[PDB]
Amino acid sequence: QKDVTIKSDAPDTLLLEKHADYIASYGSKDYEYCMSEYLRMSGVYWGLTVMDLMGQLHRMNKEEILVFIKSCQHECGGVSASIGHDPHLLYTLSAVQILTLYDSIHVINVDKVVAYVQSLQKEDGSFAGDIWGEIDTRFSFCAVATLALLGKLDAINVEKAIEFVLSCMNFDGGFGCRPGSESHAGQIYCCTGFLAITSQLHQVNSDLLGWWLCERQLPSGGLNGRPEKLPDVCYSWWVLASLKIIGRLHWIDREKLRSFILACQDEETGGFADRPGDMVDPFHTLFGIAGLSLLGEEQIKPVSPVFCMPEEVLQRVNVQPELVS
Amino acid sequence: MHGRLKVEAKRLEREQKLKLYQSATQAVFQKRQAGELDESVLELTSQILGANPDFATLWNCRREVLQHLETEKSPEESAALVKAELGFLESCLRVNPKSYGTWHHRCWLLSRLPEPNWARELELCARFLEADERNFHCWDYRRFVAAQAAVAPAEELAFTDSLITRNFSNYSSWHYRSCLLPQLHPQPRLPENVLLKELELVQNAFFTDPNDQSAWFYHRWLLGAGSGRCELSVEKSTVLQSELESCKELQELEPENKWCLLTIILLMRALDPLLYEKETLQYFSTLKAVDPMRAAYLDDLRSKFLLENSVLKMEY
Ligand SMILES: C/C=C(/C)CC/C=C(\C)CC/C=C(\C)CCC=C(C)C
Ligand SMILES: [Ca+2]
Ligand SMILES: [Zn+2]
Repeated sequence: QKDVTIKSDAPDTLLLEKHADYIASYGSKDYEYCMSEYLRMSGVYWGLTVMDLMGQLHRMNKEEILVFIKSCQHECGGVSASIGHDPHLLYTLSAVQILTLYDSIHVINVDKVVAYVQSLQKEDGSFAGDIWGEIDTRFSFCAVATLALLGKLDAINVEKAIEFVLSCMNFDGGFGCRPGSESHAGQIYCCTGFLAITSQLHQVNSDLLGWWLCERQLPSGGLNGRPEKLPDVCYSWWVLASLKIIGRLHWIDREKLRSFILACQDEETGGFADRPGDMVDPFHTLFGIAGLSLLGEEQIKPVSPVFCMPEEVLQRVNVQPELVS
Repeated sequence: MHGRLKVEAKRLEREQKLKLYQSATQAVFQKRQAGELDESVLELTSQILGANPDFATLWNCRREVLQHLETEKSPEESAALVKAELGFLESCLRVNPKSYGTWHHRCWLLSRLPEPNWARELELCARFLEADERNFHCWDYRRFVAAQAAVAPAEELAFTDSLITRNFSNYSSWHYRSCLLPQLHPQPRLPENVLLKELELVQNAFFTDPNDQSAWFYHRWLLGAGSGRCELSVEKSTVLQSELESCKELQELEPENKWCLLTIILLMRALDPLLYEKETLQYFSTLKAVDPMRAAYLDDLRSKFLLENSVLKMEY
């Protein structure tokens, strides 16, 4: 019932040139940019990945990013979002993803990254995001995704990690943040991504979860993150990637979703917004373009549904987890 | 960022907010590198975390300060700081009740105290859930508080009932019931008497509001949570057949209601796959016309059920 109505003058064409220009110029000054410094490393990851999916990575500042990443690794091995900020699993993952895109993993101390991740695992198998102990399946995914990309999954207690994640599975086939938490598409992506990396997709009820996920698609064509909420273009990533991992991507109406995603583009400034008529940002630009790649858009490089990075990059590092289909 | 509508002095105001935020942030980090873990840090971060609670590092600075002051203040002074922190947290939650950082700081704070007032934290939960019954941060905090205070499943079950009946937006409360019910019983699947009580409660719901998707999702679970066809008791068989006829009546009242149609198909499966094969196939066609976006899913489900049926015929 809650849904957007798409306007008939909404963009129906893919504006790659505009999106590459938008991202290439992003952070050239600035209120939102300054207020969001707490996520800068992930912000850099979103921009670089989307530019690489569009074949435009060369227009970004490699040498400058490598120096920034090195300066963000703390003595404990963890990486912070920006200089002076505190280390966290989220930004550790984003940094390792960036270094993987640039084939420059040697830039940071890998042994110490591994030690940091290892240290955040709890007795029940969960992961805290940092030393202050917040537990979230988001962090389980960050820990194994980081380690997989480094070739070091054997460094953690994998069976306990699996047990914790499966304890977060709900009556509807989905997953939440922690045991007892309500299902949400974002957590579902993290947990199905976790289970792909650790080779446990046979423990997912793909038909039940797949149904719950395809019921995210509203009459507008756009996807929400859970029942009775508004569509948001970043669910084109969270929901579709999960469906792809569990082999049920065809349970979505591809053409209606594609039209919704294209309608979220700003024809003037470039970039994508969460919904038509809202303000654009790099986060929704990545996830809109990544969502289109998953739907088979020819102008965009194929994207790994697990790691949200071009598949050609993961082929290069030989880490491509088997999906259900 | 989400929900920012696109449309000088507006531009100017935030130009001045920035330089204050920037100087306050500057100041915090300078103090931190200088090892000045004191009250001025709490004053400075309070100014920033109010508008920007997702600045995680500043919550970490508050925690470092509180830890440090606790060693070198008196017990009464420490107590006073804790109550001040609770006030601050509550004012932050009023402005932004959906920040990971704020909720976690509250948990961190409460987990340190002897003795916390958990009854009061449960009341805070009920207030925030009155404002937004789908706030998963708040439901997570309530589950944390309930465990800390060892509130029993039965009490939490009673809370969910009032929530489901007083209004809709019930997905979060049905979800909670699905975790509470198995605890009340539990086992190393629900006992039939429990199951029958839940079915009665859920069918109330989706007849009261047939657009309520949460009740239909929960009902699909209940249908699978029983002892199985066919050790169907006389009472369960009668209840399911009764639900079948009520869904057909609802189909008449609401002919574009897809949930009622899918549920009919599922009930027929739960009752007797082969006896209802003809009707099941008719309902699949009607459903696909009504919910064309789910046609691929529905074809796959129908294919699964057709295989099940072939397996059933061959066991003859
Ligand atoms: C609450 C609304 C939205 C749109 C956020 C939903 C998504 C969540 C909570 C998942 C976040 C995922 C991570 C931090 C894992 C890293 C993500 C990628 C590698 C794409
Ligand atoms: Ca370049
Ligand atoms: Zn979004």
